[PDB]
Amino acid sequence: SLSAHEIRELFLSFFEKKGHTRVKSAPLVPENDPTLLFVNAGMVPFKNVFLGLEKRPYKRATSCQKCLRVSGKHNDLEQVGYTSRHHTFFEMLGNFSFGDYFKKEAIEYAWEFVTEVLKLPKEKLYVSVYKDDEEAYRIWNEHIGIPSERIWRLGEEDNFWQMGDVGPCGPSSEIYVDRGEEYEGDERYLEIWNLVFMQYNRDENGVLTPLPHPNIDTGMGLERIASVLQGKNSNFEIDIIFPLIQFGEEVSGKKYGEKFETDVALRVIADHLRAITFAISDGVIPSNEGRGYVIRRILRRAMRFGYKLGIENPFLYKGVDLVVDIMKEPYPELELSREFVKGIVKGEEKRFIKTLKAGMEYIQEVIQKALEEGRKTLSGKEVFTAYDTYGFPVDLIDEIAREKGLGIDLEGFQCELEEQRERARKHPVYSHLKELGKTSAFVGAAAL
Repeated sequence: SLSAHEIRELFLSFFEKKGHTRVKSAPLVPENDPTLLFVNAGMVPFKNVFLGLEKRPYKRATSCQKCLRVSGKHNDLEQVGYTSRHHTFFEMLGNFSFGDYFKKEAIEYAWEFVTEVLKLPKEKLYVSVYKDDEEAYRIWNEHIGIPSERIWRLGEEDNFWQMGDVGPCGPSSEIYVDRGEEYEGDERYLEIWNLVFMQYNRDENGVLTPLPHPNIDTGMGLERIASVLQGKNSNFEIDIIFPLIQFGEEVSGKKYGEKFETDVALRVIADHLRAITFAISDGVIPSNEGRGYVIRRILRRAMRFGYKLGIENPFLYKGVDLVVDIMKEPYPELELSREFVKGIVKGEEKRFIKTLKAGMEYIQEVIQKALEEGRKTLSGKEVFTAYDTYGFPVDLIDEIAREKGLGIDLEGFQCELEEQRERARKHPVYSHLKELGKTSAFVGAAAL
């Protein structure tokens, strides 16, 4: 029923066929973009080209991009593990137009690949349009032949894309597949492709102007679409990620499908193995600031859940070899960094397990001391201690405390943060005062 690897090739080849130029995936860390620590979408590297600043030999491009949404206005690390759709790392299959073909062509190639390449039924397919997108609806309903009953006219928060506050923007059309009456909602009508029509110029004023040369930018998550073709009810059960779940089962001696909590840890470990492998492979080294901290919190999270499963010895390092052997066909460079990634990961692990263990005992203790004493949160001191003494990331402490119904004293943490500061300066990272509380969720205690 089509393997992940197959779908990726079919997409790329299909578009080269449509004159698009296969563009190698940019690395996860933007070369000269101290702005974004991680490429989140296929378009990111083409940004300046859609802007018209940068030049490209071609007007049509297609690619499968290495993506990371553990960050910013596109940061799902928080949900990772709890749902069957969220990930840190993922692949975006996309086709782009640089002032060349637009709406119709965008819609035709999309409709042909879904119906004639992926082989999905034209009857279980739905498309959404910008409510006042007369052009889009018309082409969907008249040119393609989509029965009006299968087309939804939605608002701005649903089909109006924007690059930023001021910026090229425009309508978007999403193709959804109806997976059956045994499902419902955004799970039954699973969106698998979002086509973006950059038609307007949003002045600073918020005033929109047509673009002289409109552009096309599409995005289809690979795992999600593979899950549809392979008849799965989760992205973690697809050919390219299920073995990672199994990885967890074997090392834990626990099984997948028995209890939520366990499935949560298993999914966390699997999603984070891919994230850390592709991240370190692309140059990111664990540390306490920026990218290094993003990955460090990731590896930190996997370790903690792995221990939650009862795993007492380093293990994430063994998963690395699995990730590489699985994604080596589309990402051969991984075999060259396989042994380097494995070492960095084992170093972190061997370099972090014991502290996480003692930290977990400490944290649990105070939690239990809290709910026994009627407390409904962890003190600023209790947070700082596990943050500064056991090295726990601010978010990791919150998640742990969260499982018990307890939260953490946000203001008291901040107060404690200043104290240490005024303390350290009496008795690189660069924070603002009263923003120490915010920064800290992004750096290590040693950093502040």
